[PDB]
Amino acid sequence: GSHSMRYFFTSVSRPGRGEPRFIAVGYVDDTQFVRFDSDAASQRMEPRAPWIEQEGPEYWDGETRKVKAHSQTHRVDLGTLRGYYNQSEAGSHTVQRMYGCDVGSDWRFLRGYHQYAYDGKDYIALKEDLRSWTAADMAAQTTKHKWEAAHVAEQLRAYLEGTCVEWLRRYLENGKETLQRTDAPKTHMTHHAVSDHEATLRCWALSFYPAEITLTWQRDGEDQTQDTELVETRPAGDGTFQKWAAVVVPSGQEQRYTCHVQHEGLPKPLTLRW
Amino acid sequence: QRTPKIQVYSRHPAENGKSNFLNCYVSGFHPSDIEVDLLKNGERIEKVEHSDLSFSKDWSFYLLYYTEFTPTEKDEYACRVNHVTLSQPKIVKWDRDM
Amino acid sequence: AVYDGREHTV
Repeated sequence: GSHSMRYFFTSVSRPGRGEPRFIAVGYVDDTQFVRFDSDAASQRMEPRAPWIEQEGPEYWDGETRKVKAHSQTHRVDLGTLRGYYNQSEAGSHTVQRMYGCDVGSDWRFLRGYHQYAYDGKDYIALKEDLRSWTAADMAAQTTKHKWEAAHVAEQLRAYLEGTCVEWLRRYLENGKETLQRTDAPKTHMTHHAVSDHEATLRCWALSFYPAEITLTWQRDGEDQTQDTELVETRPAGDGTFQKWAAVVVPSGQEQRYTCHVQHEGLPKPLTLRW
Repeated sequence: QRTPKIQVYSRHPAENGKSNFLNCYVSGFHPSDIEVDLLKNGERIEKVEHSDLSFSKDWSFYLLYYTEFTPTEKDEYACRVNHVTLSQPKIVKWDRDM
Repeated sequence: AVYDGREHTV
């Protein structure tokens, strides 16, 4: 299947005293593998998956230097943006940055992305071709002109189409035991009588990886969405995921209803019936 | 400002007297400052950990808060959340069938 | 590994 490497950076200004709170995380697919937290004593990029621990001292020194440099870019930007938007020095504000690369089943470059937000709204992002910018407002349009003059898109594209893919392929090979393993959902159905006349059927999917899944109810082989509920996909805490879908039915008619489960780890979709 | 969504659930299906993990998943909120407590019979549980802060496609944040626990027939569990969007803390009770 | 090029401010 396809794979991704994604980094997520958050800075929150502290106007009463000191430098912004800064948190960085890295993922391969739905697996976190590194973190940096400005409030931690180490002041180092830290491992969060066993397969990254084999990287030598030169890796941890370089990643620490670069993630600190990212935090100083955010600190300067929080001051600049306060000015662009004519805001007071009293309030706390937020910058968020996400970037990374996707590869196909062939492990070759498919697409890249680079996106920035101020106070939880779009500011500036690379377009799909990684050769131009989407600016949301006239502050971001001034940033777009500056980054055009400085050839920033070409510098990011070199990483996203090149370096980013080389590292993702290294991690997929080193972490094969887990990163290349699919965990199909463990499925079951439960029944709950509301009254003497109506019942709830709940279709469970447990301990699955990756997170992407589809649960659908049918009545007499036709999709049903009325009288249904479905929770958002949630983490188990052990690296796997959970979801459920439920339908309310007339007591005695349970056999008309089927739950359909689609997942990367299933060669064919599953059908459950009470 | 976006108010947190809250789910409270066990890692494994709940059986009385068998060791497990209690989860409070908070998502879809902005800004990122948040207070989350896990409660046993209304009292705050002390040894609670959380995931590293991350965010979704729409820029909203999410976190998992978790602790070891042993469910019983009588003991009640809940998650208590405070955020700038809430006029008082929100308490969601653990339902073992959800 | 993170972006390995030159950084730019808004």
